[PDB]
Parts: sequence; structure tokens; C-alpha cells
Amino acid sequence: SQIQFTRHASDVLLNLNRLRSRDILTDVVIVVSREQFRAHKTVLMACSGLFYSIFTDQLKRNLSVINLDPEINPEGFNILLDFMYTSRLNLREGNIMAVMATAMYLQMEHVVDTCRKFIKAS
Amino acid sequence: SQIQFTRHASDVLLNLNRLRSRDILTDVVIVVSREQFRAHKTVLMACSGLFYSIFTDQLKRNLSVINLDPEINPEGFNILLDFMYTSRLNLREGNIMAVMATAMYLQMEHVVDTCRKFIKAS
Ligand SMILES: COc1ccc(CNc2nc3c(ccn3CC(=O)Nc3ccncc3Cl)c(=O)[nH]2)c(OC)c1
Ligand SMILES: COc1ccc(CNc2nc3c(ccn3CC(=O)Nc3ccncc3Cl)c(=O)[nH]2)c(OC)c1
Repeated sequence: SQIQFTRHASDVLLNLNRLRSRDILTDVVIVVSREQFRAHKTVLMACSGLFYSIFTDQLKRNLSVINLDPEINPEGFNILLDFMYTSRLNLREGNIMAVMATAMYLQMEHVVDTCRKFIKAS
Repeated sequence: SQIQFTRHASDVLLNLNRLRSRDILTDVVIVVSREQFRAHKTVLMACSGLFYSIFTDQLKRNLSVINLDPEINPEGFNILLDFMYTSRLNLREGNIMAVMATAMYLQMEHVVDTCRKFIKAS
């Protein structure tokens, strides 16, 4: 019976992305080969099975640096990080395989399924 | 030209609320008279002009406790905190004034405007 604010969640996410852009309250650096990306652990956990599994463990909860698998493409990771914070996925025929493999590694099942649909439709 | 995931933002918010429910990565306690509420500063900043103005200031960025104005009703605050994390506002004729006044204090203009519409429609 509560009143629904249909833009609230999108507004929240946009504002979280603004905070990331200003490095406000970011609490982890994700290192991917020669590149690094700062983020909020909460958003990573909300969007990725890998990050959820890492930070839910009290043993790893306070890590400030995560080194991703050396074989992960920083491009693929960047695309997915921007998706996490925007709901918009930049899939193209020139990056689909990198994005899909990265999404498998990050355990983002719905994104992987969408990548498969992209392949089917191309 | 990016692919839009129309449920992603809502899913993120739901997951953030799940993290709050488990006290995972919460980083502030909001004290409101005799009650206390834990939350994520990022979500508070995303949803409230008061919290945004507080935590954007490097002087207050690292506060772990915020004591709200003693005149603020903990009920009104609780209702609004749950709105922040759910997009659903529990307005009723028995709580409208408390919620509205609290939303004014928290600088949640759209919620205040909605409270005014509620009054107009009642
Ligand atoms: C409810 O059963 C779960 C929960 C979690 C996992 C991990 N696998 C996974 N996780 C994903 C996605 C997409 C985002 N997430 C993160 C997420 O759901 N986070 C979250 C969940 C519950 N409460 C708070 C939070 Cl932050 C994904 O495709 N697979 C699971 O794997 C089988 C099952
Ligand atoms: C863009 O101009 C602004 C930004 C902020 C304020 C503070 N007044 C206010 N803030 C509100 C609501 C509802 C949620 N918020 C928080 C918010 O917008 N947070 C945010 C903004 C930009 N980047 C990152 C973040 Cl976290 C509200 O009704 N009034 C402003 O007041 C005039 C103007």
C-alpha cells in the first residue's frame, strides 16, 4: 500500500555514479593488468557475484585493493563497471567477446545471458 | 546507443537494502532521540540534501555518528530511511505531518512535494 516513486532507484544510481566520479566514499581499487579503477564495494557487491562472494566474507570485507585475474581485459572490466553504475551496457561487435568473458568471471549471469542474445541476434 | 537494463537500478537498490539489513559495510549511525539507525553514507547522500551537504564537506566526510535535531520524530525518520532504500513511501493520514516535516529537515524536496499532494488529495 506504499506510494511508489518510479524514478527513485535510477536517481539513486545516477547519484552514486556522480559520487564515484568525484571519488567520494570510494573504498576499493580494482587493479586490472596495468589499469586501476576505484569504486564503492557496496555497488560492486550489488552487481557482481564475484564481488559479493569476496566482500561478504569477513576475512576479505576490509580489503582496499583487489587484483583481478591477469587475463581479464581492462576494457571489458571498464565497460561492465560503467554498466553497474548506469544500467546501460556498451555492447558492440568489436567488444562482445571481451565483455562476455569478463561478465562470466564477474558472475553477472543476466549480463552473460544478454551477451548470448547479442550473439544470437548478430 | 547502449543497451538498457530496465530493472538494474531497482535490483541494485534492493541489494543495497539487503546489505543494510545485514549491517554489511554500513558506515554511519544516525541517532534520532532515543533510537539509532545504521546506514550507508553513499545512499544517504544520494537521497537527502542534508546528508549530501554534510558528507560532501571534507570536514565531516568521516563522521561515524550523526545526531539529528532533537525535535525530529524517529518514526518520520524511519519511514524516510526505508523509502531511501526501497522507493516506496509509507504515507498515511496518521503520519503525514511527521513525515513531511522530517522530509523538509532532510531536504528531500520531491518527497515534500508528494506530501503536499497527499494533503491536497485527502
Ligand atoms: C540470492 O542468492 C544469491 C545471491 C548471490 C549470489 C552470487 N551470485 C550472483 N550474484 C549477483 C549476480 C548479479 C549481482 N549479483 C550480486 C548480488 O546478488 N548481491 C546481493 C545478493 C543478496 N544480498 C545482497 C547483495 Cl549485495 C549474479 O548474476 N550472480 C548467488 O549466486 C548463486 C545467489
Ligand atoms: C545538482 O544540484 C544540487 C545537488 C544537491 C543539492 C542538495 N539539495 C538536495 N539534494 C537532494 C535531494 C534529494 C536527494 N538529494 C541528494 C543529491 O542530489 N545527491 C547528489 C547530488 C549530486 N551528486 C551526487 C549526489 Cl549523492 C533534494 O531534494 N535536495 C542541491 O540543492 C539545491 C542541488
